[PDB]
Amino acid sequence: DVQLVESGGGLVQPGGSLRLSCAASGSIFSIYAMGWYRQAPGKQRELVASISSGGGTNYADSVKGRFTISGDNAKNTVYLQMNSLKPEDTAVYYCKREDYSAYAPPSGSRGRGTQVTVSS
Amino acid sequence: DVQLVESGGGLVQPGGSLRLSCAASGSIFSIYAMGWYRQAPGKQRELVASISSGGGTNYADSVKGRFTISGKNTVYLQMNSLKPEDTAVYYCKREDYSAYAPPSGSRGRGTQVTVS
Amino acid sequence: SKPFTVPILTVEEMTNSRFPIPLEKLFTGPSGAFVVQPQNGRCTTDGVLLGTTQLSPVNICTFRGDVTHIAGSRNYTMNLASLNWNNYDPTEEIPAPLGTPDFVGKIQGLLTQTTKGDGSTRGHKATVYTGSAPFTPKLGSVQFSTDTENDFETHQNTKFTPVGVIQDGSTTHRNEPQQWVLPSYSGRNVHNVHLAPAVAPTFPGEQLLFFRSTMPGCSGYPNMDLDCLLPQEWVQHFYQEAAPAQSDVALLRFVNPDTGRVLFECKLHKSGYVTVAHTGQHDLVIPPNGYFRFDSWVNQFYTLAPM
Amino acid sequence: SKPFTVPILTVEEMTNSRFPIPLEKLFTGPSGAFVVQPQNGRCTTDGVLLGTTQLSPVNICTFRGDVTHIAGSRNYTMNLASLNWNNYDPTEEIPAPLGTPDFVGKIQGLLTQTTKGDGSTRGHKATVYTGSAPFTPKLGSVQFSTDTENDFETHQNTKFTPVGVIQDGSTTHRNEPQQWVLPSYSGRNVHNVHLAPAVAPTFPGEQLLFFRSTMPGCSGYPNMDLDCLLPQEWVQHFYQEAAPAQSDVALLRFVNPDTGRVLFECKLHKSGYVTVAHTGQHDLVIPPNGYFRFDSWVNQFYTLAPM
Repeated sequence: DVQLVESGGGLVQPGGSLRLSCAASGSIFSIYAMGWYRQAPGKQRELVASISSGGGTNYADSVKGRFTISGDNAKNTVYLQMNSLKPEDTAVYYCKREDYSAYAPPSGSRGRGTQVTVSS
Repeated sequence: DVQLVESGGGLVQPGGSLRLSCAASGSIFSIYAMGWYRQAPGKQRELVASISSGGGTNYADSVKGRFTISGKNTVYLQMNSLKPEDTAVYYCKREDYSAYAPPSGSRGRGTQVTVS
Repeated sequence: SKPFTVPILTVEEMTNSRFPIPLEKLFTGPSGAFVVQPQNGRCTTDGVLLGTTQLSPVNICTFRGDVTHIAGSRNYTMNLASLNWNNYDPTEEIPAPLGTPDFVGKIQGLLTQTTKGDGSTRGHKATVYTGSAPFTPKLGSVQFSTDTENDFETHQNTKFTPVGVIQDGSTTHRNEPQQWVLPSYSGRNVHNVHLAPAVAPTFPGEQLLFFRSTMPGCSGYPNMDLDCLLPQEWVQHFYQEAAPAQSDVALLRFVNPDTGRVLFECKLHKSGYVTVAHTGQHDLVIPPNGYFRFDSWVNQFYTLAPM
Repeated sequence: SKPFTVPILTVEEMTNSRFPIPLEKLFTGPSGAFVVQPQNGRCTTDGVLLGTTQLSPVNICTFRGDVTHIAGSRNYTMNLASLNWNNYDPTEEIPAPLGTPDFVGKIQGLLTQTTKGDGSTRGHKATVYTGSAPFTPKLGSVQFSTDTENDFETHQNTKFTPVGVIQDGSTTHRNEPQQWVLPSYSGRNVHNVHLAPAVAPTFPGEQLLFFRSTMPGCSGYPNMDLDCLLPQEWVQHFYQEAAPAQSDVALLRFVNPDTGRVLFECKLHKSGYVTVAHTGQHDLVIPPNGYFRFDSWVNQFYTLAPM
């Protein structure tokens, strides 16, 4: 299967910034999508940002212009740069990867998640 | 590969009859054709008779009305009303067919048939 | 599972699934202003035919049956038979007979007939108005208008072969046909049934990808644009292969085999339509040898690169 | 090597390769009394198109180009363009433009035209006589006769869409079309070139197996029989798959999927035609769900059972 190693997160005051990173290893495929979902307690998960192997990216509306996702540094690693953070961004942020093939259904993996807290 | 064991053959009185049989084993396929060729000394090889897995049969003009082929992956040749001109080596031949590759041929050592 | 594929044919090598004419180009445009619900050229990727879709390109917008007319009129009522001349069963759970036109317009063609007894034959130019009240193919009858010379006989096999469309030249140019308006297959005041569903892009930056042809015009100033969701060869391919869909969306790359370069990527939805990442109306510029290639089963997490 | 297959479509699900109409039945008969050399529906099993054969069923027997009126006549001369409206090059090594009719007869259809500037359109009933002297598609021109005298414009895209065949004039009932007589693609004083070869059974007791349709008839008492060597869908399939032939002959079984039972067996020759073991004229009786299935690559040693 696929293992996702998350780094970053923590406490930040509003208007501050944080960088997350996620590295994938194991049985990864050349066609894929990677990114982050967030979930606060008592609420459903929501997409934050994702990037696809063909170069397409997707951002939730709430974070457009503030968050940037990229995959242009380390092998099989994506980064989320979160700028201008707001209290509503407080959540657990978890990395997600879908690995795709011409022969079988998509295989999803997800990280443990890291708490992001925007306060004061 | 495919192995063909031939039976029958030998010396025959003219006007007589002989029965040949050929059994195939090994890497055989469900669609095939089997039969016999003969070669007399100083003569061109000729088809005698063949039978296909779908039941189609082919006979040399030279043996029509005299020879019968029938087909377990064994075929039988009934040779009747033998004449001295039928004297030859008779070789069993098999073609094994598939949807994936060209036909694969196997042939027996052959048996001498002598009519005199 | 049996591996899914799409045909390796170029756009120009393929056929429109909504009229018996070749494809010419690829088009993308916003479709919010209208309902995209064609019933021809509807097939799932794993080979399930939908709406009125059938396999044969030449059968599309044809009609077969016998005809009757009131003495002295140029209009004929055809009582529909099936594609193979058997009885047409109105209770089958389809919108209308297979291959019925799925747009409101005036379709012109030739109506031909053979007398079974002596093999004498006749033909006339003829038009069917699919927006008219006597257009009731679901009920098993449609009306054709002619300008006759040798009247059609009753109880003889009669065929309509479509050629083109017409428009009333005294009226605003290209106001018909209306390719995205479904006819009322059972006539006035009766709802269509068993329709293949409408299709639309769901995600931001997505638009439908249309396979486009130019319908021949036989009179006036018709709108000759005809867009289908799937080429007829794709319908034929999926039906034969019947490869299980491993997800809701197959990722296709449109490739130039000369250079090996991918022009754009697109999503073929399992329900049988294609989307691309573009906003606005655009005629795609493609190399003549370009073709679609299936690369993976993806899902909603995968975002198409801008086209 | 890539595994050869034939399409799993039924006969009635497939299209004639020589005229844009559905197949109806299978026919076998002796073919010694004539030369069987059709140029449409010619394809090798590994996908090499031959003669005038092209991929699209709707393009068969169509013509495209610009037209000029012949003075004092109801006739028009079409200067031929390609399927994509580009120029037709006569120096290409083919018998005639792809899709040109490969039989001598009178084909009736609709000639339609659009004016580029304003999108005005016109259409008229039209006939092409493929046995006539101005039938010179190889040289890039053919003649059409209409009932109009004054309507088509010069230098505008004009299309002929075939519908049916007619019999009239100097011929007797059912003496035309002659489906096995090739037109002279370059006219009277020039022999045909680059023809797909004539085909005949080689083994004793074998006959050609024909895929048969009934051409629509538009006037008179035509011979409406049309036989093709390969369904158009087979041509399309072989072209796409391009599976290398592993022998001269593919053994096909015609199977009933309802019972799983084989009806008969036949030989598909790699040069693109089918033979069966039968003597005499015979319309095959086949179940509605029957189809061909490729079972093995065989050779001359394999004898077909009499059907």
